[PDB]
Amino acid sequence: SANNPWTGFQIFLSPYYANEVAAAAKQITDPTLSSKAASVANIPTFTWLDSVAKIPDLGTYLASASALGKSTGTKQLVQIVIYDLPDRDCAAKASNGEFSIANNGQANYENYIDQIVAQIQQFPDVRVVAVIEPDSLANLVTNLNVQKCANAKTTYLASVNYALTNLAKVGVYMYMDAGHAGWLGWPANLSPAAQLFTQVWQNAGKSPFIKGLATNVANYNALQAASPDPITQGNPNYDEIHYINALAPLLQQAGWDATFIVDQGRSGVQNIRQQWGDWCNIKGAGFGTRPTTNTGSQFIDSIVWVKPGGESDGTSNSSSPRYDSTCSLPDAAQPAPEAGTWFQAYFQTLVSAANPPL
Ligand SMILES: CO[C@@H]1O[C@H](CO)[C@@H](O[C@@H]2O[C@H](CO)[C@@H](S[C@@H]3O[C@H](CO)[C@@H](O[C@@H]4O[C@H](CO)[C@@H](O)[C@H](O)[C@H]4O)[C@H](O)[C@H]3O)[C@H](O)[C@H]2O)[C@H](O)[C@H]1O
Repeated sequence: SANNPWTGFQIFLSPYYANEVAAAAKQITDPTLSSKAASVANIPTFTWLDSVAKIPDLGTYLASASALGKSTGTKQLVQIVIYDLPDRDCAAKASNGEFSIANNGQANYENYIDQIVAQIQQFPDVRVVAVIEPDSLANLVTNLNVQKCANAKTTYLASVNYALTNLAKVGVYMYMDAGHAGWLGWPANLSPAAQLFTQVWQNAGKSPFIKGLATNVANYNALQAASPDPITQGNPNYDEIHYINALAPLLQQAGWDATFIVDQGRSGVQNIRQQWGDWCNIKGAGFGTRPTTNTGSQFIDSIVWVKPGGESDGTSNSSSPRYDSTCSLPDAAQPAPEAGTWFQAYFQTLVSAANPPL
């Protein structure tokens, strides 16, 4: 649409991912692949606020971006993921979310949002783009038969509402997570999804800062596939562009001219999954299209890298209290370390298999 949050801004590069990548490139023995790997630190990624412990880091990133913009004559943009719902990941076998509905989860989550808002408030010269709660609202479309999700529904809705309402007060541009083509892009899921996202947008006051939806976050789908991945049989929306082309008009009819961002950080290699639902450390993934507003679609503001490729999706150690057995499937790279920790072998393949090449 008229106002693309990225136009005219320089994206602040994550220092944490930069540290991980430089350390990783040092361990890659081939010199040429090593320099390819090091250049990944110059590719903008999203910073995940997956716990309250990450909020002080948000503060430093905002302050660093502010000073960088003044130093270089630019306007800076910081990319964040809001990811700390109580009873997080309600349909999963394991979750690493620190908050529970049973232990004041709503109030704890509000305080998490309040601390984030208090940081952002202090740096009005820095633009912020936030992905709102991956693996949350999409469960309320398809997974209400999961008892943990059914019992979490009112909390997910209330907490996402609190995030939208209060981050809007400090001008954050917001994209609600909306799964991917193999989750909500099934034609039969489109209208239920549109009805839910519209109701959430309405509850938060239809703020213009609620720009739309984020798709393929931490997943592996093509934006535009050469041919349908065999995992997609039965779904005519076999890539993200088909999904977005089908969902966007439904939102527009509800009065919400929604735009989209699409994760492609691990989409360089297609046809690597046995089943579409397999999401953990999928073996053979490559870095995909680098972030750009040259998206090829009226509905898509930016291709983005939301999930930082190289950080594990989960351990394959079945004795871990955080073990999700999805991470032991035949198409999951193994052995894999705990979620969020660096997975060096996986990063090296992401670099080697990058498409386009690095
Ligand atoms: C239809 O069923 C659903 O399918 C979707 C896939 O379409 C499943 O979603 C997957 O859910 C997993 C959780 O159950 C998460 S793993 C999750 O990843 C995040 C992102 O890495 C981890 O957290 C933070 O990441 C930061 C950056 O890496 C780190 O700084 C921090 O340390 C990490 O904690 C988190 O710990 C992991 O648990 C998948 O991303 C998602 O695809 C869904 O489960 C099905 O129900």
